[PDB]
Amino acid sequence: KIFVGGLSVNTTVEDVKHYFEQFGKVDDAMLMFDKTTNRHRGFGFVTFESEDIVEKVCEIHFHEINNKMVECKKA
Repeated sequence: KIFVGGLSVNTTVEDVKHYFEQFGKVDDAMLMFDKTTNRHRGFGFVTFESEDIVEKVCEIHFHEINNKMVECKKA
């Protein structure tokens, strides 16, 4: 599975899941938002047997999630 952080607020798994889904089967695409107002950050946990995508999408750092440069890494 891969990992992600920076998931702004209003952001929801449906966001990463649909995002990396086009990047890798992403059979699962979870997301962790900060507690109550802990929207300042948030790390999600996706997973697409397509490591190839996790290979690159995991490097870089400024990803585009719905509207955030969040960072992605092949967890």
